[PDB]
Amino acid sequence: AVGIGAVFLGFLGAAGSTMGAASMTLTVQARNLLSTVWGIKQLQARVLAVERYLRDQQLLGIWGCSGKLICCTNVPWNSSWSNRNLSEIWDNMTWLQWDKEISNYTQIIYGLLEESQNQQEKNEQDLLAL
Amino acid sequence: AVGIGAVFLGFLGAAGSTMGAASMTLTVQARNLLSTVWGIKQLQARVLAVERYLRDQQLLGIWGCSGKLICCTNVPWNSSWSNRNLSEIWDNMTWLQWDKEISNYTQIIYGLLEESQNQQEKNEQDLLAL
Amino acid sequence: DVQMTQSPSSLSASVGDRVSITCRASEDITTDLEWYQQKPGKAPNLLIYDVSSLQSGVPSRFSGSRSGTEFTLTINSLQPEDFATYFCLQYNSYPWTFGQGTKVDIKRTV
Amino acid sequence: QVWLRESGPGLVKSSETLSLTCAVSGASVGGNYYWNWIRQFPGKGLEWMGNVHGGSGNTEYNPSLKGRLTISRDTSRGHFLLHLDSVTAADTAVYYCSTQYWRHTGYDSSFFDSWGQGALVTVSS
Amino acid sequence: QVWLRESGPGLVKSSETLSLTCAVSGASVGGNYYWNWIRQFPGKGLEWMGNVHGGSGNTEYNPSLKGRLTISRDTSRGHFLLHLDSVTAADTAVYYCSTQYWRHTGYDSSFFDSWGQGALVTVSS
Amino acid sequence: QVWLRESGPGLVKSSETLSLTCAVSGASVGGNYYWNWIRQFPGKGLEWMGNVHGGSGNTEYNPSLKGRLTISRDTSRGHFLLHLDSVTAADTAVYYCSTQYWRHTGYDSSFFDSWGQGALVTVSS
Amino acid sequence: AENLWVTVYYGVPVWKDAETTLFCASDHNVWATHACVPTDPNPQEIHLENVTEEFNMWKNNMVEQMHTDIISLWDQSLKPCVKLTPLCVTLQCTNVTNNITDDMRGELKNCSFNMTTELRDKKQKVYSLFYRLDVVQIKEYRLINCNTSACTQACPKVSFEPIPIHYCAPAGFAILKCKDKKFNGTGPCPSVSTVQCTHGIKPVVSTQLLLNGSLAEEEVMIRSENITNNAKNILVQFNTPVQINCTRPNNNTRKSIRIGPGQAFYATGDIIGDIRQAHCNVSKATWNETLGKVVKQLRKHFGNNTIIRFANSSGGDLEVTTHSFNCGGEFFYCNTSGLFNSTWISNSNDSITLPCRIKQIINMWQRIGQCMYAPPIQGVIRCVSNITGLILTRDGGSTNSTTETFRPGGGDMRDNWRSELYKYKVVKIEPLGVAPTRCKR
Amino acid sequence: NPQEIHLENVTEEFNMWKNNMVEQMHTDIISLWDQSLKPCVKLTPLCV
Ligand SMILES: *[C@@H]1O[C@H](CO)[C@@H](O[C@@H]2O[C@H](CO)[C@@H](O[C@@H]3O[C@H](CO)[C@@H](O)[C@H](O[C@H]4O[C@H](CO)[C@@H](O)[C@H](O)[C@@H]4O[C@H]4O[C@H](CO)[C@@H](O)[C@H](O)[C@@H]4O)[C@@H]3O)[C@H](O)[C@H]2NC(C)=O)[C@H](O)[C@H]1NC(C)=O
Ligand SMILES: *[C@@H]1O[C@H](CO)[C@@H](O[C@@H]2O[C@H](CO)[C@@H](O)[C@H](O)[C@H]2NC(C)=O)[C@H](O)[C@H]1NC(C)=O
Ligand SMILES: *[C@@H]1O[C@H](CO)[C@@H](O[C@@H]2O[C@H](CO)[C@@H](O)[C@H](O)[C@H]2NC(C)=O)[C@H](O)[C@H]1NC(C)=O
Ligand SMILES: *[C@@H]1O[C@H](CO)[C@@H](O[C@@H]2O[C@H](CO)[C@@H](O)[C@H](O)[C@H]2NC(C)=O)[C@H](O)[C@H]1NC(C)=O
Ligand SMILES: *[C@@H]1O[C@H](CO)[C@@H](O[C@@H]2O[C@H](CO)[C@@H](O)[C@H](O)[C@H]2NC(C)=O)[C@H](O)[C@H]1NC(C)=O
Ligand SMILES: *[C@@H]1O[C@H](CO)[C@@H](O[C@@H]2O[C@H](CO)[C@@H](O)[C@H](O)[C@H]2NC(C)=O)[C@H](O)[C@H]1NC(C)=O
Ligand SMILES: *[C@@H]1O[C@H](CO)[C@@H](O[C@@H]2O[C@H](CO)[C@@H](O)[C@H](O)[C@H]2NC(C)=O)[C@H](O)[C@H]1NC(C)=O
Ligand SMILES: *[C@@H]1O[C@H](CO)[C@@H](O[C@@H]2O[C@H](CO)[C@@H](O)[C@H](O)[C@H]2NC(C)=O)[C@H](O)[C@H]1NC(C)=O
Ligand SMILES: *[C@@H]1O[C@H](CO)[C@@H](O[C@@H]2O[C@H](CO)[C@@H](O)[C@H](O)[C@H]2NC(C)=O)[C@H](O)[C@H]1NC(C)=O
Ligand SMILES: *[C@@H]1O[C@H](CO)[C@@H](O)[C@H](O)[C@H]1NC(C)=O
Ligand SMILES: *[C@@H]1O[C@H](CO)[C@@H](O)[C@H](O)[C@H]1NC(C)=O
Ligand SMILES: *[C@@H]1O[C@H](CO)[C@@H](O)[C@H](O)[C@H]1NC(C)=O
Ligand SMILES: *[C@@H]1O[C@H](CO)[C@@H](O)[C@H](O)[C@H]1NC(C)=O
Ligand SMILES: *[C@@H]1O[C@H](CO)[C@@H](O)[C@H](O)[C@H]1NC(C)=O
Ligand SMILES: *[C@@H]1O[C@H](CO)[C@@H](O)[C@H](O)[C@H]1NC(C)=O
Ligand SMILES: *[C@@H]1O[C@H](CO)[C@@H](O)[C@H](O)[C@H]1NC(C)=O
Repeated sequence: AVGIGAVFLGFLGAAGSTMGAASMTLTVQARNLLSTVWGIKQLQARVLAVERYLRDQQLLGIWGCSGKLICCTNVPWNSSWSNRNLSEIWDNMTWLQWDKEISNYTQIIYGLLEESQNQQEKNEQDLLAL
Repeated sequence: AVGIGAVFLGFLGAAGSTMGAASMTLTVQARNLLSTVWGIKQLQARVLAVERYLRDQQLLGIWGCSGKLICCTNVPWNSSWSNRNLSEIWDNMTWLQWDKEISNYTQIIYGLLEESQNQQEKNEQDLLAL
Repeated sequence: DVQMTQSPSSLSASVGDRVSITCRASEDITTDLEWYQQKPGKAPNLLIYDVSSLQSGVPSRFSGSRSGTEFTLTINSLQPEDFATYFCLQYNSYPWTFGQGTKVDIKRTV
Repeated sequence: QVWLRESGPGLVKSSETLSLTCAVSGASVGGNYYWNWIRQFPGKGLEWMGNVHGGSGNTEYNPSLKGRLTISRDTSRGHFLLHLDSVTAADTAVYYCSTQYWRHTGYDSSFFDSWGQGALVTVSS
Repeated sequence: QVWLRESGPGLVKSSETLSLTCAVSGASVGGNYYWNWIRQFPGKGLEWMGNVHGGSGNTEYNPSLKGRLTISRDTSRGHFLLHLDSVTAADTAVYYCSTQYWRHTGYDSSFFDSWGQGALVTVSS
Repeated sequence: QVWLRESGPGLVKSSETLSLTCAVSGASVGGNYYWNWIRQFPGKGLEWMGNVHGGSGNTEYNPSLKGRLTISRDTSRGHFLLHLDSVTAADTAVYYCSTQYWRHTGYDSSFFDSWGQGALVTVSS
Repeated sequence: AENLWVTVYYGVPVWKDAETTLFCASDHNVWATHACVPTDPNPQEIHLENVTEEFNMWKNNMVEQMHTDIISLWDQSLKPCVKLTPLCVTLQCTNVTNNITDDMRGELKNCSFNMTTELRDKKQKVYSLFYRLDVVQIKEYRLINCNTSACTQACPKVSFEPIPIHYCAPAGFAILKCKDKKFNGTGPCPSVSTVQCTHGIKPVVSTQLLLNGSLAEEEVMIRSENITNNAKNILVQFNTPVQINCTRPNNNTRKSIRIGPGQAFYATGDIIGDIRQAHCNVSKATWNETLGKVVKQLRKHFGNNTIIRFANSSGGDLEVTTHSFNCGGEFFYCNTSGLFNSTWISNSNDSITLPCRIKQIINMWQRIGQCMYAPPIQGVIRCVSNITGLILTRDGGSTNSTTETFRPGGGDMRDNWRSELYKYKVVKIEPLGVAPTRCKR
Repeated sequence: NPQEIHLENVTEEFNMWKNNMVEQMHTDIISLWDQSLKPCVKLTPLCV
């Protein structure tokens, strides 16, 4: 039960594994995100697929994590959002459960990330001014 | 026949020059890639042009060369793919001939690049953990 | 530490005979048990995993069975290449523990 | 297929530190793999010594070898090292590095096992 | 238009190393250009000393001046340097830095040639 | 709401340099804010000392305190510091750090003013 | 102590329920496969292990999309076809009484009338054969649909044969399929997989019986949104099919009448030989065994000591009262009265014959003001099909009695799609995630 | 002022009998011809 390796190469194969194990196959999920009665449906589907990828890339780039799959920042982890330890998160829980639990406090984190990135950019420009 | 300079500022002017000479005018090609019977054709053309550019940008960004026109990586050059020397490639061949010669072994390099970039990101996160 | 107890310590069988070797555990381990084969001067080779699941390339003559806390490796038709030392490995809980080993010898005319 | 090769000194004086290396080819040390160090004493059964997880880095050691056994990884060089302090004459044995893992290739699933040829280590002054 | 200006010491003692600097304005040294160094002796014909390619960096030298002539580039400062070791009295001459190149602008191709005013160098103790 | 807290030594010897700190909570020091340093002498009226702009960094000082008063910011630590050289017995006072600003949120604009509790500084040998 | 900080992960495997638009994929027809993308020869299915999903077949949005697409394709296919506006004229009809059996007495009418021609100042006198269900007395008769609307004649080159259709989701979406057998279409499903396109689904249109469908892999399956309520239909899926052989034995003849410039109307010329009714045959022992399995499964939900009654339909229109289908281009309505007639109490080569009628003016979907004229087919026609389920409804059900009566139902065709898309759902991926970690930028 | 860029030392492969632009031109010409005739009188009464 302990001491066994697991590796997944499918599209969503790691959906049932722990967060730590599932965090090693982000690229396979990253590839797929982009790619008369039927033609209009096809066109609408293509446009809808295009829009969300651009929105996600814009949100990623606003925080300074552009072109990165595992990007970590300066914003501290407020204890009010969660109270579990890293041992019981990355080796006991799954991404779906984590999202279900944390969906309440997403916009605050997004805004804090945006403000922190803007402040960091201003500080970097000030430093480079000298 | 030796000791003569050639500079091209056209769209595809450097198509007939050597790889080394042609590698100095990448931006001019980079600019153009984005930009009732006839309106639908125009709309489909616009959508296709957007889709291909987005696919190319995603593929470039997955390997870690995002926002770069020249970017070398950690992957070694397997001798099975080619055996010529740098003197006979960058000064004795054109990009079209090189693409015709190497088209058989394209996907393996892409997969190796993706895996190497993921490993590098994980190592960077581990280093920053300390 | 979960204790593996193998029986018999050594046995002699001829070609084509049926052989059975038992491994007992101090506590229940469910299914996380493996049967390994080791020839002289060679590293152990996996024969069976998950009690009764056969590794690819292992001949089907080998089989595994469970009864309570006891497990059994059965060779229906022994072959000349089946003479080796067999071990039971438990990995349900740490530490991994091996058996005492059972050696199968060749029975022939004096 | 994952290939494992053992290496290290053939002789270690008593009370010194035995250092062993196991190099992995065909797989990444930083992946979701468990690397196990086992030994076989002369004319006796096998004895699992320890193991390490490539990704998180957690190490699990046998209680008998606790306090003197260390297992570490190296992703850049793609190999994992083992250290055993205060080696005595009873520590002479053949050391092996192995790994077990499930491979879930989309529809299919398969259990894979890999061992190394092993390295003989003799402890004596 | 590419402008070239020569500079360097006006006098060099015998057996010393003559250093010359040609600065380029209106073009990038790192482009696909060939920069050539040519000396004309007093009251005699011209002599091509050497040249260098800005992009790859390959340098070509006259066989007579081989083993003592070294031509190098500098993209950051946008100029190229020339070194001549063991200068003797016969090396007194007027040095020029020049370039030739085809410019293929869309439909039209044109040959352009540029020379510098030149610098007089006298070798004597 | 912007919270301001003063800190610093309670006593400074004559002719020394008085250093004071004001820490800001709830707002960024690098924003478009004006931070003002004021003092109140014992049993007398107020007297504005100086101020600094968080963004550009320009500082404006009282003419009476010119040549001895300095005000600086710290965005990373999120606080601003004040220095007064050659402090004499007449400089004993209660120092305050304050800030006033307009906040135009969408349709509505409001005027906000914030003051600190203040720190008493006594100058004497 | 904790000193934890936020970290962003892109590509996280997380999905959420969503509604989108799926598109077609397939390997002259009304269900146009010309504008459908080709299907991959080897579709990829990724099994997910340790994934338990929530499924509900009675709130699936794919059924509504399929219904809308089917209706749209049906409407589109009929646009370039002849409009039978001149056909609304006074007909003079008589009875046909040659070589007719006793059960087809007065079921056909020989009607003569005046019709236009290519030249707009000339007229012709023509005659045809009509079914009694298509003419209403005004010795003078008229077509039933004349006082409602005029409708087009189906073009004789487009075929009504169903073709399999695969439904595929867009990029950024995924289709989850429940592989757990014995799953009744509602609740947790523990065995799940991800697929790119749905398997081939034939848009078969029928009532009171499901034909050419899919069979349960384990046993007879009974499904219902709320089995306690009598207003909800019960869907039965057989584990094995029951063969049914339907036939029209009349040797029909088709003749074209030119009613204008490049416009022809296909009338029934004459019948060669004997005149006999169409009919369907179904085996007896197989039907009895299937009904035994069905009542055995029903006893699980409706007690182990109740008495189960199978009876006739209540009443209404011919479409909802009879087993209506389309065989060989001809629209059959069969009287399924000999099947659901029995009572079960807790404790050889002959076959059942269902007599059927044929109709030519068709209101396919439950609409008003849009009919369709089916041109006649030449020669006898025969077809063989499977029966792989039933649509039932419980009559009464009050506590005053200890008996259960079930009768056939139908009407709405969404239930025909619901029996195929009961193990599918669509989700959208959410690759962005935030976690705590000991980083520091 | 259309822009044309000559390619030096470039030789291409050409085949007039397998050009796809001809089919596109034919289809567009037919489509335009059909479209232009939609809002015009229908001579149905003339068949007398
Ligand atoms: C359930 O599935 C089963 C099978 O899986 C279905 O039964 C099959 O039904 C099809 C369609 O009726 C049938 O195929 C026909 O066989 C006939 C006899 O061989 C053919 O004559 C017929 O072709 C004619 O019709 C086509 C259009 O459907 C035309 O394209 C074709 O050209 C033929 O038409 C010519 O001839 C007629 C008459 O002379 C003339 O008027 C035309 O102008 C034209 O000249 C089909 O190929 C299969 O044989 C059936 N399978 C079996 C085993 O019997 C069953 O229908 C399904 N159930 C439901 C409810 O749909
Ligand atoms: C339907 O009615 C028409 C017209 O009454 C019948 O056609 C006539 O048939 C008789 C007998 O063969 C002929 O003598 C006439 O010349 C036919 N009339 C025309 C205009 O052709 C037809 O036979 C009837 N069909 C049936 C099945 O009763
Ligand atoms: C087809 O049209 C003809 C001509 O209008 C019809 O014959 C007429 O019928 C009316 C009504 O009874 C009589 O008043 C005329 O005298 C008839 N004229 C002739 C020349 O016969 C004929 O009845 C129509 N056919 C049908 C089937 O309605
Ligand atoms: C299934 O149907 C039954 C029968 O209608 C539902 O029970 C009824 O619920 C309504 C709602 O208030 C009551 O007014 C009735 O008195 C109930 N009747 C009985 C016999 O209980 C039941 O709620 C339905 N199931 C679900 C999940 O909605
Ligand atoms: C349905 O079954 C009936 C029998 O109940 C069949 O009727 C027989 O059909 C054959 C045809 O080969 C004739 O030879 C017999 O004379 C018929 N017998 C009777 C009593 O009618 C009928 O053919 C079957 N039809 C189908 C489509 O299967
Ligand atoms: C429906 O028709 C099929 C064939 O059209 C029948 O299958 C035949 O069954 C008999 C058994 O009575 C066999 O002897 C024949 O060999 C079968 N024929 C074929 C082609 O397989 C089937 O029995 C019919 N079913 C009914 C209910 O009439
Ligand atoms: C189911 O069976 C009943 C009786 O067995 C049918 O009721 C008959 O309907 C016909 C048609 O109107 C009447 O002529 C008979 O008098 C009715 N019989 C009785 C006893 O009332 C009923 O029609 C059948 N169902 C269907 C859909 O046909
Ligand atoms: C469907 O079949 C049943 C069974 O034959 C029909 O019920 C019969 O109807 C006739 C009317 O002519 C009565 O004479 C019989 O007595 C009825 N049989 C029984 C057993 O009651 C029923 O009418 C048919 N459906 C329709 C719509 O006619
Ligand atoms: C009616 O059911 C039978 C049995 O379920 C079908 O026959 C099977 O057809 C599939 C076609 O993919 C074959 O792979 C099987 O081997 C067949 N089974 C047997 C026992 O032969 C038959 O196709 C169904 N009829 C229709 C029209 O779909
Ligand atoms: C399957 O998932 C459940 C819940 O996430 C977990 O408790 C269980 O350990 C998983 N199965 C295995 C074999 O780990
Ligand atoms: C035709 O036959 C039907 C049924 O026998 C009868 O009701 C009708 O009156 C007949 N019509 C005639 C003879 O015109
Ligand atoms: C057309 O006539 C039939 C029978 O006479 C009648 O039932 C129907 O209601 C009529 N249509 C309308 C729209 O009234
Ligand atoms: C069968 O349907 C009922 C509906 O209430 C549901 O509760 C039950 O879980 C379903 N069966 C299974 C095995 O999920
Ligand atoms: C129907 O009639 C035509 C014309 O006489 C004939 O060729 C055909 O064989 C008939 N059909 C049958 C099934 O005999
Ligand atoms: C219905 O079943 C009864 C026997 O219960 C039988 O007498 C009767 O004929 C059946 N009706 C039909 C239409 O088959
Ligand atoms: C023209 O191109 C050919 C090969 O494409 C090459 O061999 C030749 O050297 C080129 N001409 C010049 C002047 O470089």
